[PDB]
Amino acid sequence: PLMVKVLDAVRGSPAINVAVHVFRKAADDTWEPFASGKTSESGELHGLTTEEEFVEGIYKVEIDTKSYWKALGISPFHEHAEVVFTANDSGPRRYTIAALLSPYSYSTTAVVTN
Amino acid sequence: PLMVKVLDAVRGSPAINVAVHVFRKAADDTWEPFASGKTSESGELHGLTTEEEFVEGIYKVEIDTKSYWKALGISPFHEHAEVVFTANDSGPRRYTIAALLSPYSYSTTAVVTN
Amino acid sequence: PLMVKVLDAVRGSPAINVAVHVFRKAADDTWEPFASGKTSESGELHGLTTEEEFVEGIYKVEIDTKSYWKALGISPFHEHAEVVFTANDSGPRRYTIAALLSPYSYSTTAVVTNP
Amino acid sequence: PLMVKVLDAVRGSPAINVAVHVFRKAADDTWEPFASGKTSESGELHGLTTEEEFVEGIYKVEIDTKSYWKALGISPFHEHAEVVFTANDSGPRRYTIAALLSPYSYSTTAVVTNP
Ligand SMILES: Nc1ccc(/C=C/c2cc(Br)c(N)c(Br)c2)cc1
Ligand SMILES: Nc1ccc(/C=C/c2cc(Br)c(N)c(Br)c2)cc1
Repeated sequence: PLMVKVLDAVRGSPAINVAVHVFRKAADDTWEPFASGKTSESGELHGLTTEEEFVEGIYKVEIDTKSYWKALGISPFHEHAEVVFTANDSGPRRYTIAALLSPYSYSTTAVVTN
Repeated sequence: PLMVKVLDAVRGSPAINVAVHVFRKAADDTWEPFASGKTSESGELHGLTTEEEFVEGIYKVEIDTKSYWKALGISPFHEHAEVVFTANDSGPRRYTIAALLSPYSYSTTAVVTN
Repeated sequence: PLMVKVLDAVRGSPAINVAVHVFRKAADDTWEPFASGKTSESGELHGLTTEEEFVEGIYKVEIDTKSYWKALGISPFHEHAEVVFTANDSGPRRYTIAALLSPYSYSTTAVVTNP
Repeated sequence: PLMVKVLDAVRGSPAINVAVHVFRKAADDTWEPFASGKTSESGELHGLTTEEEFVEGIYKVEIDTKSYWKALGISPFHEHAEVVFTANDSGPRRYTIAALLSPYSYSTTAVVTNP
């Protein structure tokens, strides 16, 4: 129900071995851990959740962009990239959060399909 | 060896049924037709060329963004989106040209892999 | 020393009246409110801070994109766009945080200059 | 009435000294040269045209991104970034064409205002 795809705009490649942490907003307004992983060789992270666990709510996808750039010997601007959104059942059922990274910039989009 | 992927930043979806025309630069500096198609339900166009035909050279991928927006009843800025690049054999072998469309803006990136 | 510029990729215009909240990470790892404002008719927000006040730290620039799209009567994907960065850690710099908004997407960039 | 602004997403800076060529589609469907220039230290190029000269038409703004990256001693993917649009077809407007550059990617947006 939830996939993350990360691309590198400097090298023209998937962004491999990027740490990604997903959080769900709790009733007290704290962010609690939900799912995490490292992007694959294809820059993707699948297997984060199941339909059962992925209930409506506010989620945060934190992509560790600073460590990614540092590992490539490149000095970056951001601490991380943050994508915060509401999962809504009246919308399509599969969510892809994509991000396109540069050292001083990033783009993100959502592809929400049925 | 060549794929095109198009996404819609307004609807959060693949951009479906978008016309895409590929041209190769000729020795006289004219653009000659090379391959074309319409994006699928997943916003992708595969099958454009084969490894045999996709030789080094300068290529232009023209995405008919104006017709796409007009069909959705939305007034857009650009006539089309143009992506012009050199295919180089000393680089990885598969090229994905991706574009992310808005009415007054677009993003494009290349994912070049082995 | 800190400016925010926001554009609307749907309308081809500045994004006007966008609320922006800036936080600074405190000693105790919480996010302290630092400054806030709204973009002008030119999509710009200046006057957030001074070079005295804008010390080294980890800053969070929260751009209230959902409130923007909903005030336009549109239902967008993101809650906000957050831009988090270390500032002034090699001395004072001037920062422009720019963002380009669509209902299901945004991009952000930084322009950092040394006065 | 026509301005071009270019930023560098690698350095977090204006993209300076970027060559830009503007064309206008002629009666015979060819691309006639219209104006050209280079971005300044602020990544901006003004003074391309006048409101008299900038008549209705289909215009092509070619940003020479490959020459930029190669002058920096970097090998980029694209030959250039081309921005093609109809202008002034409901009367005169002011156009800003902005671009944000990386070696394998770019984004472009337009800001259109009615003076
Ligand atoms: N499988 C597959 C391959 C490539 C993509 C490209 C996504 C994409 C994301 C962002 Br954000 C921008 N700005 C751009 Br241009 C493109 C998606 C799925
Ligand atoms: N004066 C001034 C300063 C900064 C800007 C930024 C424009 C801008 C263009 C793109 Br294309 C993207 N993707 C992003 Br983000 C931002 C414009 C005018």
